[PDB]
Amino acid sequence: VYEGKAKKMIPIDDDKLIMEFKDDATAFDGTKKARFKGKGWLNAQLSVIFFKLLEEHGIKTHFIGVAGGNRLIVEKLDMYPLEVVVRNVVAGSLKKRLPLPEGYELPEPIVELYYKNDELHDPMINYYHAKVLGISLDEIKKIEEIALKVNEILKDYLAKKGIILVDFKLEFGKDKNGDIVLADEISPDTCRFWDAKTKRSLDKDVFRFDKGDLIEAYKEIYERITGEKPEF
Amino acid sequence: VYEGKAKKMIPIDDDKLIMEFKDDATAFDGTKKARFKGKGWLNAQLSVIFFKLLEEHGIKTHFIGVAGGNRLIVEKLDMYPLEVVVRNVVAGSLKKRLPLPEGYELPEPIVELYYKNDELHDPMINYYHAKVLGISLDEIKKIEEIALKVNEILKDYLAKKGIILVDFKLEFGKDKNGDIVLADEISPDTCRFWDAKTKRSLDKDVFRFDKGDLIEAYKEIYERITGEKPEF
Ligand SMILES: Nc1ncnc2c1ncn2[C@@H]1O[C@H](COP(=O)(O)OP(=O)(O)OP(=O)(O)O)[C@@H](O)[C@H]1O
Ligand SMILES: Nc1ncnc2c1ncn2[C@@H]1O[C@H](COP(=O)(O)OP(=O)(O)OP(=O)(O)O)[C@@H](O)[C@H]1O
Ligand SMILES: Cc1cn([C@H]2C[C@H](O)[C@@H](COP(=O)(O)OP(=O)(O)O)O2)c(=O)[nH]c1=O
Ligand SMILES: Cc1cn([C@H]2C[C@H](O)[C@@H](COP(=O)(O)OP(=O)(O)O)O2)c(=O)[nH]c1=O
Repeated sequence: VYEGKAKKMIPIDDDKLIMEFKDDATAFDGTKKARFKGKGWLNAQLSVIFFKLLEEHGIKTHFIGVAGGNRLIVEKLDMYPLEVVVRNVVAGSLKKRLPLPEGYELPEPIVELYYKNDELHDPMINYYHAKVLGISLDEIKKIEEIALKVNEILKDYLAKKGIILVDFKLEFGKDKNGDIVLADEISPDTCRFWDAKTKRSLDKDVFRFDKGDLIEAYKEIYERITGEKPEF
Repeated sequence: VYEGKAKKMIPIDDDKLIMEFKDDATAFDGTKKARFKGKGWLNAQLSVIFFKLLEEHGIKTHFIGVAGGNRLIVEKLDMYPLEVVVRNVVAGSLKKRLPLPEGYELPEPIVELYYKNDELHDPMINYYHAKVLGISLDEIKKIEEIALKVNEILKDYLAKKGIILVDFKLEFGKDKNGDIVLADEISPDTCRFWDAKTKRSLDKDVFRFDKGDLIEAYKEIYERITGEKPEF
């Protein structure tokens, strides 16, 4: 059993674990905390929907099944210590790296690699740093190739629903065959979603910058995507 | 005429400029300042020596000639807005990016790209950011290829003189033929040099962290390399 900031990971046998989504939200290196009743359920459901879409499109993911409510059954992987960020529209930390305004449409997607390390506060890295960390160029290239394919699929699917995929974060691990498998979660916690018409945030930015009601925003995402009201 | 933090750039015609090295030193985003009589002369002389060595090895540089003392004649270029850092041994900012100690010998060199932008304080970037900045992948790859070749040459040459090239920064621009040309300076200001036996700094780190006498350290570098005492 491993209890993280937003999810719990419970071993089953040797091949699989339980990913349980909690109601907890954190931001700014965990210096901002709150709980949102039903956030876990929403993030679980939405992950399932995204993983199923991606699987239909030939993306290898850790998704195996659901275990009732906020719990997914997933394949255990040897995790890469990376957060892989894909960006279509300028927002968040990109504003400190490029002198471009919020909402600027990028000429092509940006991929950023962040080294998962709490003591160093998850610094950005490049391919050379990754190699020193034991991640080969070949591996990095496959990882970015998948992230960019995931981007296209989610972007297209979401645009047909009036949602702009601004940016998002993925994580990856290796399976026993040494294949690169998409892992962790895909939710309004780990993506920026803007309404196409109004350009307002329907994601964790609502909590990060106090823009209104997180649950309302997450429900709206769930409703726009499924065409149904969240039953919980 | 452009007066920078450590050097002055004076136009000649349309093809060339004067690079004048000043006695000024700055560090920590220019929050630490001092002047060292003779530093300009040392950095000029050492740049000349490095540019000549690199030219003999088939590296295209902006070096044209000397204009007496602290002044070099160099080719005017369309500058890339980059600082290109090559690292052999862990030091400086790399310690905040990888959990490795000062002096750790890297399994292979690291290349880091920093976007030259004072308002953003020169953030690290990757190939994708560079593209948005108008620098093609092809260009980035040629730039890194040159930096890594420069590394090998300087590393080998300096090791034969009992000096460890820990890391260093280069800058590049395009000439009228669209060729990538090595620019700016190569000095104890822009490199880490450690004595092979004692591992002590013979570079700007002496000023950054008050490790003794900058001029003495820079003289020692000049003496170890030329086999002669600095005449000024
Ligand atoms: N298929 C998988 N196999 C093994 N581990 C996984 C898998 N998917 C996700 N994980 C890891 O399980 C954890 C999920 O919990 P959570 O999101 O709360 O992480 P955290 O503890 O907050 O932060 P971190 O784990 O990044 O330090 C993360 O460490 C994630 O990388
Ligand atoms: N061959 C060249 N052609 C045109 N410009 C050059 C050439 N070589 C160096 N430069 C530029 O000239 C300037 C040298 O002066 P200096 O080192 O004092 O820069 P700075 O003003 O302190 O900092 P920066 O210029 O990076 O903001 C730098 O801007 C450098 O990029
Ligand atoms: C680096 C990182 C990004 N992300 C997601 C949130 C955003 O949708 C996108 C880019 O985030 P970014 O703008 O880099 O950081 P911040 O969340 O501090 O503004 O990736 C995470 O969920 N976790 C992370 O650790
Ligand atoms: C980024 C940068 C590096 N360098 C040189 C100094 C070091 O020899 C090497 C790596 O520096 P780095 O460790 O990144 O930064 P700091 O100088 O703040 O410790 O590159 C510069 O001269 N100017 C620069 O703007």
